Amino acid sequence: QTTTVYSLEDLLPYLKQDNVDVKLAPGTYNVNGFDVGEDRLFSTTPLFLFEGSNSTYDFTDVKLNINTVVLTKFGNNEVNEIQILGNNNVLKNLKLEDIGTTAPSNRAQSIVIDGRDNRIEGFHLTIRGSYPYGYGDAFGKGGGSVINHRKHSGVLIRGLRNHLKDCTIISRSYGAIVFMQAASYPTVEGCYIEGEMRSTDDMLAEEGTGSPADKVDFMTVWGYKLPAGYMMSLQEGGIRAYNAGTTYIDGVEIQRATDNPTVLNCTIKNARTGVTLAHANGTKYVEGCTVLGCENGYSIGSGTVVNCGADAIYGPVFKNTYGSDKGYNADITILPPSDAYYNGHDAVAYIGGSNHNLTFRSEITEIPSNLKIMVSGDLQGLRVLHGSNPSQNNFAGTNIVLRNLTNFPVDLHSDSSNITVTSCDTDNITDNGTNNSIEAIDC
Repeated sequence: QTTTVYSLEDLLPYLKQDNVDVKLAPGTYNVNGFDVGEDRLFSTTPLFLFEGSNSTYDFTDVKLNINTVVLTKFGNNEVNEIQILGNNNVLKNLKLEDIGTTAPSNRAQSIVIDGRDNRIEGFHLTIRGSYPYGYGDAFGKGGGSVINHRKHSGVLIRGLRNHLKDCTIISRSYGAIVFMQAASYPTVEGCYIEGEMRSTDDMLAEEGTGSPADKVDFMTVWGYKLPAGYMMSLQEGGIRAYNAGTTYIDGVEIQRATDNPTVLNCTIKNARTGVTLAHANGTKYVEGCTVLGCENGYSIGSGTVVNCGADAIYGPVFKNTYGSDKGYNADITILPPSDAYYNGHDAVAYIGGSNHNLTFRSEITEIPSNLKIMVSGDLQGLRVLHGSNPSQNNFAGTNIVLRNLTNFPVDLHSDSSNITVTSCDTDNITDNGTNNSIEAIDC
């Protein structure tokens, strides 16, 4: 019942067909610059466009090496390795690696999941090739950049009820690793997602070298010179939902925000954020995740974070995104450090908005002297200094339950009100707010 093919060339015709079961034979397949052209293997991007429905593709023991030169072979167009347009497809076990570090002519996405009821499982993806690489978003992630970018992102989940399951996604590229645009009921489950980090001090040491950042005197898009003392990811978000986007389902082009995302049992390491879903609508649910060495742990805006952990070595484990946040229910374990602390944000959590129920647990006994749980106040966050991103800082918190089962101190700013705090110790709580309740608990 399964058709086995032995070349990429033989594989491609099956992509336009419905109801097929195909296996690409174990082996290594290389895609080079010479494979792109009019009479070549790939005359268009996306390279692999899955247009059929109700099909299964088995990539067990297949290694697909794509030279990043391919990212420049299509003119000034976005290049995608895989795009799924059809429905009810299952793609499994592929090991895909970007070879070299050549940047795109415009931008690239490794995998794009449109349509409905699709699943990608057991993939091992390595993402490379982007510009600039080494600054994170300090010099621009969208329009009006200080340094123009050529981004290369990992898995873009769109469509309806699309499912990423048990994949490993390693990025050494400036771009989001797993992200959602116009996705309805996307699920990310059991994935390992990993970027890498660089200190702003190391970036600032490019002074006098003639680097791209040296040429702009390290002036960031946030309106100030890049500050020392922070650890940045070279990637964008680990798992991030966007509030805009376009998707294609059953012949229909759809422009909408992401809605109803679910993230289960994922591990995210060294990205700009662990799980950020505040811009998604509907029900947000995050369970069983581990976030290590990210610039921010969990920010879902509203919904449930349960049985999740994050360490605090490079940024807070928890951040309310806006003063409009409402109904954020979270139980987060502050994990032992995965490396030495280098947290310039001076906070393990920043809490605001209203009607939250927050529990923090930890076994940590050595508390860095700069780290505290903040309810309201002036977060010293890399991107929210000096009035930058003003809606994401300096906002009030009201009617919040805060169960602090940790040794971390708590600072309730004067803009806090009706905060019900329970804590292992009350001696390290500073309360400058209005009508707050503070009670001790035994352990």
